[PDB]
Amino acid sequence: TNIRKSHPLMKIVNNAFIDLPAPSNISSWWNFGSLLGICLILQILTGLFLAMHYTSDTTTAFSSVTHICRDVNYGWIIRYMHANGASMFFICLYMHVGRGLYYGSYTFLETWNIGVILLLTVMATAFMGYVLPWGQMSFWGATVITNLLSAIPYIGTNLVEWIWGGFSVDKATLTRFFAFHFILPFIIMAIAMVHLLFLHETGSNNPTGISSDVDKIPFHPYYTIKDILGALLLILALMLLVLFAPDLLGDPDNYTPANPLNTPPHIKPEWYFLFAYAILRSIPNKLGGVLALAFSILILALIPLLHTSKQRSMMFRPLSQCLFWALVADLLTLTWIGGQPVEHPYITIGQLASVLYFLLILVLMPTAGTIENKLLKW
Amino acid sequence: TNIRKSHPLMKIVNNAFIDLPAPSNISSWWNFGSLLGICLILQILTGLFLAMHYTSDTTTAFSSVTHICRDVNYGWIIRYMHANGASMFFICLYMHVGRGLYYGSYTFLETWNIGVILLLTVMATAFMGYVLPWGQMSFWGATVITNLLSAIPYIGTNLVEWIWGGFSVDKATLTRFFAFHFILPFIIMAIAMVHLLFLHETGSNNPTGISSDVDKIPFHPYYTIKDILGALLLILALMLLVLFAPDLLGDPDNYTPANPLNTPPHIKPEWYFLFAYAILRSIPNKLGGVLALAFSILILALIPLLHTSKQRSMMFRPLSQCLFWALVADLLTLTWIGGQPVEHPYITIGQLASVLYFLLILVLMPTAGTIENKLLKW
Amino acid sequence: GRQFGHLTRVRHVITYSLSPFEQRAFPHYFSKGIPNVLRRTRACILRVAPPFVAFYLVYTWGTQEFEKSKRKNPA
Amino acid sequence: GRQFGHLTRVRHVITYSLSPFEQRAFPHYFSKGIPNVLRRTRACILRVAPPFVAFYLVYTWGTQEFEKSKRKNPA
Amino acid sequence: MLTRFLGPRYRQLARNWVPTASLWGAVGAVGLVWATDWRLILDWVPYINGKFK
Amino acid sequence: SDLELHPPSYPWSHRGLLSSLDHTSIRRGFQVYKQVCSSCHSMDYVAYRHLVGVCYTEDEAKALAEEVEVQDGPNEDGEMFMRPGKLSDYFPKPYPNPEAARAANNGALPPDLSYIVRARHGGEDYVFSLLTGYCEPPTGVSLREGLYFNPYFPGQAIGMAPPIYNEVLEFDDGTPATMSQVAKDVCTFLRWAAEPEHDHRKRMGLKMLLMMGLLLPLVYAMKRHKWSVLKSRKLAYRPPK
Amino acid sequence: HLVGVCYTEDEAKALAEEVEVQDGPNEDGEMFMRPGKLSDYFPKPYPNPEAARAANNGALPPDLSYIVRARHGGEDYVFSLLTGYCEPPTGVSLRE
Amino acid sequence: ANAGDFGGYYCPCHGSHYDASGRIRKGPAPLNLEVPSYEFTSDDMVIVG
Amino acid sequence: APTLTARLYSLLFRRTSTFALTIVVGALFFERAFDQGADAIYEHINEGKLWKHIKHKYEN
Amino acid sequence: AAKNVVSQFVSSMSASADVLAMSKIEIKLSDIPEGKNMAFKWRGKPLFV
Ligand code: HEM
Ligand code: HEM
Ligand code: HEM
Ligand code: HEM
Ligand code: HEM
Ligand SMILES: C[C@@]1(c2ccc(F)cc2F)OC(=O)N(Nc2ccccc2)C1=O
Ligand SMILES: C[C@@]1(c2ccc(F)cc2F)OC(=O)N(Nc2ccccc2)C1=O
Repeated sequence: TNIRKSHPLMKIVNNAFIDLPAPSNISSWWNFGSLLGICLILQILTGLFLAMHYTSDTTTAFSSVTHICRDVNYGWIIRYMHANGASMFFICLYMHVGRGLYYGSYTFLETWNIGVILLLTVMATAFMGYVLPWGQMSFWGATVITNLLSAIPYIGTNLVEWIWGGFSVDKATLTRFFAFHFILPFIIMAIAMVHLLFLHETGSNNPTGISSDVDKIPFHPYYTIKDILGALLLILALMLLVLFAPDLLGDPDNYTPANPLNTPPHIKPEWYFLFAYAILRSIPNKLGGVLALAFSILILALIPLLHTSKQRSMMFRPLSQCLFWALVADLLTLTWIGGQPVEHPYITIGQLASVLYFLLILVLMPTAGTIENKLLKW
Repeated sequence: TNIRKSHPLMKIVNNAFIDLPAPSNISSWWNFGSLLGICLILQILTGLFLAMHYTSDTTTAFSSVTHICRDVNYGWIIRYMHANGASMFFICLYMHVGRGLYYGSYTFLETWNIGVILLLTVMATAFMGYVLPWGQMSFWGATVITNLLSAIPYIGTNLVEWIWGGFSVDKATLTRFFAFHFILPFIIMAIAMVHLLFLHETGSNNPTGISSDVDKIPFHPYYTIKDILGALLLILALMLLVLFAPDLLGDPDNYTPANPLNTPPHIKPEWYFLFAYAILRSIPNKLGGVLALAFSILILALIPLLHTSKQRSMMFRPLSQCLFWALVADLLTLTWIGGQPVEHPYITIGQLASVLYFLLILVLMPTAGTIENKLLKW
Repeated sequence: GRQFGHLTRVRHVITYSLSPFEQRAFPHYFSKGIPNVLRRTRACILRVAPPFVAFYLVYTWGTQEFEKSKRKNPA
Repeated sequence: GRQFGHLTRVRHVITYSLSPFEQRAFPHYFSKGIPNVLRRTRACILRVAPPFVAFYLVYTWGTQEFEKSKRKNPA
Repeated sequence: MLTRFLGPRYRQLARNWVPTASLWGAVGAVGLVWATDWRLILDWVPYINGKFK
Repeated sequence: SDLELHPPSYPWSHRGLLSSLDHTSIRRGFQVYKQVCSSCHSMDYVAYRHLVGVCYTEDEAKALAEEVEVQDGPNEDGEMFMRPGKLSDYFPKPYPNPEAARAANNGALPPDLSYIVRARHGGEDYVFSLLTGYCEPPTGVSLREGLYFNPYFPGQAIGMAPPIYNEVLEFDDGTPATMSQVAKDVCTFLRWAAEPEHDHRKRMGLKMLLMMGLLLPLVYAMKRHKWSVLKSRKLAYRPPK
Repeated sequence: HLVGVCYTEDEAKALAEEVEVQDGPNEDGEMFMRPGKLSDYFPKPYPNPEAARAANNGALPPDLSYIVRARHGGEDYVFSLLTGYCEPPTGVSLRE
Repeated sequence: ANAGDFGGYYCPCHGSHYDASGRIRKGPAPLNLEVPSYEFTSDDMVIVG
Repeated sequence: APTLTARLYSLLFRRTSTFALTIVVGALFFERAFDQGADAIYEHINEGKLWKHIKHKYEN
Repeated sequence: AAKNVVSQFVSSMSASADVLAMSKIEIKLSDIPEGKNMAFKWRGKPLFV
């Protein structure tokens, strides 16, 4: 007997990272899971080293962030690694979800449903962090998102004032958000372990959507070296952001300190929230808009029930492929409309893109799968 | 088949808390493990709710703690639950270690050796927390402990200045300590899971030190209800501290704000550090004292190698029983000397108690086990 | 991880048990209880108590001596 | 958790393999590589590209219209 | 596909669990009312009027 | 120097485990703070709104805040003006610096009085004994006379002159304002200033003990019920031959 | 901050020496004025935002530490603001 | 202040149009702008609260 | 002539549904009765609280 | 007991006594000319007169 095989701790590492039967044929698109794990540890390490210098009072929050970037030795790289790591996290999240959608990986019910929880948890995490440097976008972003809860009938006002600790976003709100932002990535790390546990019941899906029991390879050396290469490509893309374009994805209004009395004229999310923001403001009603926003993320939990095809993957499905790419391009359109003022062409096209998002998922893709079945005499 | 037995998540809960074969005969002294887990979650919950209001700047650290206790709704109970929970944590730690010592539970090498790591990690945790309210004892306690590292030959000064972030305990030190104090109980929680994993390889030891495979009972309902009763006794003892004597274990000098220019005349640890403090100042040398202090905790990792008896437990061993109780009373003596000035009777008796501590463990208890073997013709 | 059915070999042992609903939670609680605690105290006193008394004596001497050291009588 | 030896039943399949030390890491890398990527592009273009062009056209119209809406000519 | 659960056995199983489902509904409603100290319902409970003025 | 005397145990109306503060004695003791102590002592962590629950009405405490001028942050010129005084404002500060405190009091710093009970061993007993325990020095012992004799202060030489035999204060209920009684009221108040939660803490404390008196025997009876199966089990060994 | 960048250590000490600061107190409890060091920050024209508004007829001159990173265009915007002052066109009257 | 299609108030965020009473007329907002509790003791000074 | 424990079982404890319903109705009525008594015990012990506040109110 | 701890932890997140305090604002009315909306700081979040 090996030490690696039967040592109670090394057992777990063995069954996850060494001897794990993996599909021979998993692509590039399967790199994003390890990359999400890398993103989490990156956010943990840089974040701790930021927490060593950041203070969470309204009087000193902006100044302490400034102190990191001028005075703290290499505080600027750590700060920018963190800000751009958050963006990398969302890039990897979206590629990973999209892989799941296209390849029918959502048929792993429990694995998928935990991934949704993982998505809602990183979203809550990155929102609360962005508030922390107490810029203008920090404050009004805090204002807009927190007020989404006030649309809830009967209890809504009581709920928002409770999460404020007061009558607006204030002293009580920022300190709260620091504490919640510290705790939540450790909760994420635990839910990510539960995610990986559920996955190991089945192992991985593959590009073909056909069972790969006939052609499994050991995770090591193959996906250990493939994941290494993936990580070095993540490091390239992150470092390009930090060392050449550190403000590219940042809003310049966040370099002005928070003003509670005056909004910016524009007001826009970070790039990864722009589709959902477009969906919210498409509805000329308060409750309608937020319900649409919530439903735009929460729809992923319904994607298993709308599978209609006799094939798992979209690899052998040209109709579904066209409709999937139509969704991606609809999402690109929604990210465009998100980042623009509420004015003439942008309103009606924002409405049409919002309709089409829900039309593709709820109606059009489940009709394509049925037609494709009928076409194959199935 | 049951859901409880084969669901991949409920499996783990089943094998830990429901169907786990447990000794019929485990006493009161086996309650302290669950109680340590309760103590950890108590420290987590109250601590998060404190982190929601505490700020970590020198100008505002004392004031924010004051703000919790007057102004924040029920901030006083949360604050005092936390302070006294830390003491409860050390009471449970010491009962648990003492159980291990007496009953030969340290023969579980990996389980024990992780428990040592758990002890060093809660010690580091509770030190860094006590600094946080920035009282006089916070500051000078921070000063004394951090300076223990300066005794290390060649590298010692460079190491302490590195952990300060400066030439003394200052702005950089407090914020650091908040960040490290937040992260470490989540690390504790992970090491506590690894501790429990190693234990489940063997199951529990018992009072007799004899294998109990012949007489195992299911953990539920027996130790679920026994642990419930144990928890309610922990709640009684904690609430007695918070609601009737909240300052009993606190130093009054911590109610005066930190002064960097003037020490207190006395300077004493919290009760749970007083034995080690007595051991340090017993040695008229800088390096000698700290080495003695380090060795007073780290000796627990040598206790497995000094087992000499053919019986596991001290239950059938009257000589070892007398020497064990002599250790406990020596530790009581050391906690007394810890809390007193460096003056006439206290110095020489502090030296004698320090010698006896190391004499009992390294020499006297392993001689008793050998004599007891010879006495039983073994 | 250990499981029932896989622990050890036992032969020829009969266990008789009653339902908790058939029986007392506190059977002869004082009348059998306090004789038992008295017997337990006797069994352990000579091992437990003499270190703590030896602490108490060193405590009471040490406090008395230190108090009496912090006084003059000639100069 | 799945393990080798317990996956599935396979009969009558021969696999031939060479050592990595016996062989090229980049065998015919451009000469076979670029024909393959060209074949892959052809296979997928008609599915991938037409949504993004339809975004681009709505992008270029929408930006042009909005710019031209923010102008007068009589009052 | 959920035509599966339509038939006389499934109707009887609905009928058997309905007093239980409604009694659990009663547990939940009284539980939520108690835990939030809910105003609308608890003003109308003839003892437990410990607001008064 | 070196030698020490330790305070006796006075039987405060708030000493015993379920015993609240006398709030009439809180009321009188604030008046001692305002009249006597506030000219030299900061109380940085009590505001006028804190009194409203405790010893005054809402209208009374508004009127007491109205007695002092504050300084409010600026209008349009960028100015700093003085203000009639509100309820949100903290108790008023005698000095802008610690150094200004030292300059007035011949080198000695009068400490903040918000936490002074919890910041000294003995609590209120020490403060009472400091206030009522001023005497003549014994033979052998000369001071500066900038420093003053107190047997309860460590080192025996306190920089505080006796603030206490002075027979001050508007009294409303109108109890006699003796040195003993003025010290009794101030110490009762200074407990409250250190620990506003005192009364709630003990009400909760009773509620805990009463609940634990129910819950401990009941959980015990639950554990005894389940464990009955085992505690009354009989074994027999029946080997062949 | 200038010492690395555009001046010597001696030069930057001398430039700080040009201004008076205010240092926190000696034994009287006082606040005195001070010849100026290297640890001190660039000197503040105004005690408040409101004092800034009072001097500049209601308008607040913003802090200039982050103004490049706080405007779209960066330095290009600031350059164009500075070099791009002209006469108003017909139709457009100001306050002056 | 003094913006929109109603000559009262425009919220630039999602396109709320208020009149001179602070009443909602166009866009997503459910309610007229909040009237606080106020009284006039002089026609030189108003206390709001 | 059957017992009250027997009736409390038969009517209320047999179904886990009604058992839970008993506890929750039980907890609401208990919270009222326990708080009311525990206030009144604490009130009778003390008597220098805002027992005094007849002095200073109603003048307003 | 569970209701009481949970409520107390819940209440700790509510507006502290700190934050609930009365504020109130003096406004000079003759300093606001005809036509104009003036914006004052109150409670953290603006008052339009
Ligand atoms: C009013 C009756 C009053 C009280 C009460 C009081 C309290 C008091 C304490 C508890 C101390 C702390 C002693 C210690 O360090 O252990 C103390 C210290 C000083 N005070 Fe005082 N004080 C009262 C009022 C007055 C008044 C009116 C003055 C001015 C005559 C005064 C001054 C001082 C000074 C000076 C000290 C510092 C003493 C020192 O350490 O040398 N106080 N006060
Ligand atoms: C906290 C961020 C997440 C981490 C760390 C992560 C972790 C990973 C890992 C390591 C893999 C295995 C390798 C791979 O296929 O990529 C994976 C697979 C999977 N993930 Fe995630 N994941 C996260 C987010 C998500 C999200 C948001 C979803 C979608 C709602 C998702 C659903 C799945 C599914 C269905 C698979 C199976 C893929 C298949 O084999 O084809 N995960 N996860
Ligand atoms: C538990 C590990 C973490 C800690 C201790 C932490 C701590 C920090 C701190 C102190 C800040 C304020 C300083 C700053 O703005 O630069 C910050 C901001 C930020 N956090 Fe985290 N963080 C953690 C992980 C996370 C994760 C998982 C995400 C989600 C990807 C996240 C997203 C961000 C963002 C977007 C900001 C704002 C950055 C900016 O633009 O300045 N962080 N966090
Ligand atoms: C973070 C604090 C700790 C937690 C949460 C904890 C957890 C527990 C738990 C749940 C048990 C099983 C029940 C019981 O026997 O008590 C246990 C057993 C054990 N613990 Fe710990 N423990 C911790 C600290 C320690 C320490 C400091 C040591 C000694 C260096 C220790 C050594 C052991 C050993 C040897 C046992 C086996 C006991 C036996 O069966 O007789 N643990 N631990
Ligand atoms: C990750 C959960 C934890 C968080 C977020 C946390 C946070 C806090 C905060 C904010 C303070 C400063 C406020 C105060 O002094 O009252 C504090 C102090 C304290 N912490 Fe923790 N804590 C955690 C768990 C721990 C643990 C496991 C221990 C070790 C038993 C510990 C020991 C203490 C002590 C002794 C103090 C000083 C209390 C005092 O006397 O005021 N805490 N912690
Ligand atoms: C980073 C960000 C965000 C992250 C994740 C999320 F799910 C929602 C968010 F709004 O947090 C935030 O305040 N903004 N900014 C923003 C939000 C609403 C309106 C305008 C700006 C974000 O984009
Ligand atoms: C709470 C405490 C402590 C906790 C755990 C530990 F392992 C060591 C410590 F010093 O942290 C601290 O600063 N003191 N105080 C202290 C330390 C050294 C000298 C005098 C006081 C502690 O007792």
